[PDB]
Amino acid sequence: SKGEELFTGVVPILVELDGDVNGHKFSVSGEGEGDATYGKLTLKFICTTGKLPVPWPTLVTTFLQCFARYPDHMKQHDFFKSAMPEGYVQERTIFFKDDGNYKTRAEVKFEGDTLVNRIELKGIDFKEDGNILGHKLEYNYNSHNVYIMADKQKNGIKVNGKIRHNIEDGSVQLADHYQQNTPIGDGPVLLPDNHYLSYQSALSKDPNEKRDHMVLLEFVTAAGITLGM
Repeated sequence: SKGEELFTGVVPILVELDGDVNGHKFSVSGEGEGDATYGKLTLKFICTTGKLPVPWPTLVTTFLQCFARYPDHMKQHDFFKSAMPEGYVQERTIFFKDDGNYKTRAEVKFEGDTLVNRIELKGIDFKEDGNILGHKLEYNYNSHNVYIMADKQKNGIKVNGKIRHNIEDGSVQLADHYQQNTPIGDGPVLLPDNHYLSYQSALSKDPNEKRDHMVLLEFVTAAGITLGM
């Protein structure tokens, strides 16, 4: 398909985000590449406006599900590639249990041979010494599944995952991500049966890097539709 041959290989990625959380402003610029063939994703992010006012792991989901490896029997349930290269708009809220929420709009689309994710994010009503503004999260990440269902009421999909953020006292901060993907092009797109993406994420630091930054690797495989009985 038009959108499908775009992901036979490695694909350069660019990410740009401008943020407000409780009236502290910041920007993040991201570089890396994706390989939908493996289900791999590799990025380096940098806070260009100084120190990040929130823990890095709280932005991982905000920051490319087109790079998910869909199995053979499920290729016709891949909304994400089907909508390339004109792309999709992602509207989403992340609710942190017993704390504030992130509201963010983003546009994913090809800008040349590069996939570009332009993000806008606002946050309000965060506890000034909660797990987030307190910077109390471990710098790591856990397996999570992301549930996908058709929203043909609007030619799009709805997507929800519950994220587990480990805190330094052995407590867990929960984050509920609800998102809506709606195509930009008017071309026909794939509306999938119910399924999920199996996420694994690993965060690290570049030793040769002076700026507040995060190295993020993700592994994303579509699952949830069996063959036969």
